[PDB]
Amino acid sequence: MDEFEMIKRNTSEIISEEELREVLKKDEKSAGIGFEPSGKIHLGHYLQIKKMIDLQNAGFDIIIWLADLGAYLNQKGELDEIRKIGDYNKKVFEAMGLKAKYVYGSEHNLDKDYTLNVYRLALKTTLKRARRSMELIAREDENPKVAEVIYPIMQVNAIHYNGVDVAVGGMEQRKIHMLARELLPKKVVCIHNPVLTGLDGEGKMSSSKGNFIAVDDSPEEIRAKIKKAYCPAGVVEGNPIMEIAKYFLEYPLTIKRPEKFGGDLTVNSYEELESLFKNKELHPMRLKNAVAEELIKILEPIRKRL
Amino acid sequence: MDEFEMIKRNTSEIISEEELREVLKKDEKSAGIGFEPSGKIHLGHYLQIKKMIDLQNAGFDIIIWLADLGAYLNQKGELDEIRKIGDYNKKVFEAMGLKAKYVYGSEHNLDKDYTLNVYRLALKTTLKRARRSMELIAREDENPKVAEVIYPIMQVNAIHYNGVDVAVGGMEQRKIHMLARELLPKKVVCIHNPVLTGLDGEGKMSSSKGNFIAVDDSPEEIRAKIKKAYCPAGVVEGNPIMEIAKYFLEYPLTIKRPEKFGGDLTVNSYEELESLFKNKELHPMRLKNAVAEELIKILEPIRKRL
Ligand SMILES: N[C@@H](CC1=C2C=CCC=CC2=CC1)C(=O)O
Ligand SMILES: N[C@@H](CC1=C2C=CCC=CC2=CC1)C(=O)O
Ligand SMILES: [Ca+2]
Repeated sequence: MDEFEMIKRNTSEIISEEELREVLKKDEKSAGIGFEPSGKIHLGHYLQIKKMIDLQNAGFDIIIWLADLGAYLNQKGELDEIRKIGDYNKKVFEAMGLKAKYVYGSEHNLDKDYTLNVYRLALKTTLKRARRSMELIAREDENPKVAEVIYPIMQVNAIHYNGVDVAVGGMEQRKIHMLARELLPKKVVCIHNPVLTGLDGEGKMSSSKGNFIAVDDSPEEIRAKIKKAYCPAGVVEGNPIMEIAKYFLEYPLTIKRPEKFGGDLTVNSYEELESLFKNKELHPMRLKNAVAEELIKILEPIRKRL
Repeated sequence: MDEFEMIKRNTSEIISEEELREVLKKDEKSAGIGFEPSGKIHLGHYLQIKKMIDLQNAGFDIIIWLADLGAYLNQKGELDEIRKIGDYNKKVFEAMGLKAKYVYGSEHNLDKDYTLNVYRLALKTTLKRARRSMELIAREDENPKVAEVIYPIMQVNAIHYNGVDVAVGGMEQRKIHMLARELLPKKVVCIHNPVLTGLDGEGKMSSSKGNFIAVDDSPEEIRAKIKKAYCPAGVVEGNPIMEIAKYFLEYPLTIKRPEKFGGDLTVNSYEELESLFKNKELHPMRLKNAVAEELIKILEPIRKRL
């Protein structure tokens, strides 16, 4: 199906494709993703919002859950300062061309009936299971707090509370979402997107450890950031520059180079770019320059609307 | 930038890319291709019309030259019958969605001023050169006729007469088009498309040999013809089914396969299809069936309007 192909494109996994095919037959359907409000919104966020846009075009009503209370339980600061960031994040997400219901957790996460359901789920969730679900999400702490195990069941309940057919997130959301499928009466279809590699080649991209491209970065910031990113010749796996070409660039694409080096390169797909680089037919710096300029031409509509 | 990329896509050569860029700067610009009227219009023809549609979307005015007199000089029968076939070809080309100025050669090829220029060019064209330009075009004849060397002079003059900036044709047209660049006062930009391999892998796709997919073939004939086409596992060069996937199918596309043979296959681009087939991750059967069904869904709007 056309819709199914467009949804699956560039996903790490769908749990399950069979169930997703059933959701697509319905007349009304909805999908939700949530984010701990972040000071800088980077390509990691943009990749996921792109996936939410795909669902919108397939007839899904979209909810964005700004998990300000979740960020609080995960030691990201005080609530009023997280709300300020969440307002900015809502600004950015609309600039990406997503029109969705933007909901703040704290405005719904503390009502009488929501809280009781969290405690019902706490009866259903083992500590071991809750601990393991936060392995990739919990901010480091040498004395892990009780708030760390309340966080995942709150995320399970938002899925229940939102009534969505589809839950979207990064692969690090895998085990929390697997919990929601067991504990909630309705099984939710889970779409997980890949984790972007940081520009310095060490771990994922993230607001902390400045190894990211923000969607509102200036053309000068993007070039410099990409100029010095991790990118060994002939190396595709773990290469953040190739990931950006795979997930954000529009094809066909032209690499201009003098005839002394081969002449201009018309690249009709990402796979053709992968072949050129693997065969050392394209020097890393010419790769970086082209990707940076393309990215600038892709993030420009976002910059203007902000 | 994007216009040039769309024009160059799936061409064998452009003579020259530099000149083509100057053409794109003009407010008005025109392109011409001509066809000896053919009883069966097959994918070989469709490939070329697709390229004319690409030029149209880049701001080119399009001229289709139905070469009834050329087909006459090339031993295709009576002039009266050839013209009728050109009428049918004009319908087919319109059914392909090309809105163009359709011209019949004989309605222009016999005017006194046209003929006099034919003879001007005949002074400038050596016999050996005109004969060489027809190596791949002339119907086989062990007693070659004078009509064989008048044919290329008429095609050279049609370019001049049409006043086009761009001349389009198959790679077998390249010696004639290179002749026109030498003889005419203004160098014309030549865009050459590849020669499709016939379904039996034996040669070009020709109605004359019975190894083609007609754009009005029924789904049965398409399936039957493709089911028994040349398509060895792992062989891309010279494989007509891979060429059809390269030049006609829309990517990304999904190949349906049972889970005992891996499950559904998402193919982001032809280059990925190449890698999969080259490495024998996709069996010829699955390739052939997918190509036949996509092709059926591609030629179907053409089939109805006839
Ligand atoms: N785990 C997500 C943050 C989210 C949440 C946090 C707490 C509670 C409820 C719902 C949530 C939805 C998304 C991340 O890693 O940003
Ligand atoms: N040479 C092309 C057919 C064409 C022509 C043939 C004869 C005369 C004049 C103009 C032509 C324009 C295109 C082919 O090989 O089919
Ligand atoms: Ca602005």
